[PDB]
Amino acid sequence: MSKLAIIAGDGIGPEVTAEAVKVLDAVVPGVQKTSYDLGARRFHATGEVLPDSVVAELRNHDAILLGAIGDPSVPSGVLERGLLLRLRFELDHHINLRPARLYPGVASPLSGNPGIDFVVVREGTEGPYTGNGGAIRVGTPNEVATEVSVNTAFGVRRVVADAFERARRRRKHLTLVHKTNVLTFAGGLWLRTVDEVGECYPDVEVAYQHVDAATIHMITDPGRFDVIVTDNLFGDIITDLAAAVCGGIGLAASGNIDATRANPSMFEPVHGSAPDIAGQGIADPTAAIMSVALLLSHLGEHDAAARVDRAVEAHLATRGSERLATSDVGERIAAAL
Amino acid sequence: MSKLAIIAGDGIGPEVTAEAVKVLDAVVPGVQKTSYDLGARRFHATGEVLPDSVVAELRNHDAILLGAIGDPSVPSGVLERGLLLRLRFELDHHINLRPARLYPGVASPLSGNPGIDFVVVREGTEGPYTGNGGAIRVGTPNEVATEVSVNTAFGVRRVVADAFERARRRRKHLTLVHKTNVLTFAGGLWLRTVDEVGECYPDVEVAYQHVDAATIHMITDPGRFDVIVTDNLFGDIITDLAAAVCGGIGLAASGNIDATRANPSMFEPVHGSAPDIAGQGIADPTAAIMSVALLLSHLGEHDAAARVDRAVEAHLATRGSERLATSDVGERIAAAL
Repeated sequence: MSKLAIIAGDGIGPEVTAEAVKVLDAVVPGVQKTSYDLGARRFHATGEVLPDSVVAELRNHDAILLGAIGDPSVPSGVLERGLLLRLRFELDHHINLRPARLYPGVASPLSGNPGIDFVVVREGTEGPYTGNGGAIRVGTPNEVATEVSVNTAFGVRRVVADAFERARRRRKHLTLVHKTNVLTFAGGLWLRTVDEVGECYPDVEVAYQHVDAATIHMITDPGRFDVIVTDNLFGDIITDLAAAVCGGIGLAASGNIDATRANPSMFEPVHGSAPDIAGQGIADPTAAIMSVALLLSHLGEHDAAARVDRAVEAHLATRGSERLATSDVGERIAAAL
Repeated sequence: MSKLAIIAGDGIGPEVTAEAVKVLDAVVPGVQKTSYDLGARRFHATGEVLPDSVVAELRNHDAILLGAIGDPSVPSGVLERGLLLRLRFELDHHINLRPARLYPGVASPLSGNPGIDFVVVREGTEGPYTGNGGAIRVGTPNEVATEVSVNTAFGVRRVVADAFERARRRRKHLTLVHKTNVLTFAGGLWLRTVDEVGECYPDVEVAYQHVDAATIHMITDPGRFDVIVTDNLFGDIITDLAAAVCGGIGLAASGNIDATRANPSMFEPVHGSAPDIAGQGIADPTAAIMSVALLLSHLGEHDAAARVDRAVEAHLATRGSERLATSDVGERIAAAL
């Protein structure tokens, strides 16, 4: 590891992040941690969302651990577009890594406890999630609104390369998910890029599914997936579907990765700030701790990451339906390290 | 009176349509039926996909019943674009109606057989699945590919108006599903339109969900939906998810509706032509028959539609696990009318 920027953020972010940090401290001692109040606290204190110079400080660290951002006290989208999206674009988090594993101790909403262990690699910096478009004649029967998705060989190849790498390290199956029959230009780019990068991974079996079909298979046959690669919009949907079939976004972790390592990558539990339960010591820190494993793995701390993975699995396997405070979960996971 | 165009189409289409037509005639005797030979068959014999002359003939009908279209022997996208999409566009099928009900007797891939009874109303004739965009520098690291989604007040309000009418006739709950935080222009148009049309429906409770959150809810809490309204792209994903949790696409029907009634609306089973089981009398005609119920209800034949619904439900509740031939299901349903 070495230098960690911590953005515990809002709501339940601080309490879960505290546990995640405790776990990180217990598996890799001697980490320099810099804590940032970014999100609602900083926004109320200073009016600042993601000050240019904050991005600059964040670059000084090996990685970022984020809790959650969002509070009903801050005006709509201010933090989401100005903090979270911006960080992702500024730090070139082109890889959104979203593992979906159904652990012993976690109920799936699917019938009959299938083994599920896949990872979604979602393109994170292009497509229509970027804000490109416009409207005319707004608020009239004549309104026309356009949304433009920009896709690039540059963006796509990076994410595809990363997904193949991950497939190679896993069960050597990659599923491209897109909608090539109807998004013919973006889909054509995705397909060809998968094929082309595929030439370097003859050991990786490649499948293609339309996103609607993939959605079905996530529900009926989620064990068919090893690594899924997809674009920003479809990945947004299917990573949430993945989390749901694996017991929910409350047990999902996310990596926002600059594979070039030029910028620090960021890791966070998928869940939001849940302001309604903020600071009650109710929130489950499991996902935030799981995001620490992701962070460790990204940084090459494979044994440390393995330790956290094991400790998480241990906690999920015996928690049963016990009401456990946030610090109790952290204690349980820490004890299994 | 009632004039019906029948596009039995390819593969299993003929067989299931025969049963659908058997059920039609049993409930509404006076139906002028014209058969149309469109799909792989026509394409091979004549080279024609959807001549303008044929569309004109189809316009002379009160509704269109379609089996299934497409075959491995036809080049990719040629029937989907030149027949199916073209029919959708030319006949102004701006509403795609996709009921999702889990029937007694049908296994859901979800745990604990949850109550599921919703309808998705999906915008049909705009958005990105129209073909809009392009690419430059293809096949190089400089490739840039764009996809453009055009959304209009004209198109959106039609779909939204229809959704509200459906929610009023149902459980008076409408969920708009979009992604307004990042598709800001199309999103704002959908939000504002639902709000504005909603003014005429104070009886309808309106909820909004991002598509990612809605897909989580389709699997964890599908009972929360009554009517869903969404755009073409998102509807394409969620209708497939909906079919899956309701026991599969093999049991889903679809309405492609011009709600102004200027053109005939079209009704079909959601399933494809399944050429591998064609003419074998294996194909389950249930969905084709459910599509007839939608057709009839669209045409104002509410009693006849109710009779079909009851007969289909009776069939699904008592079929059990025994392998039924096509005409068997057909007769099982027809007898229960």
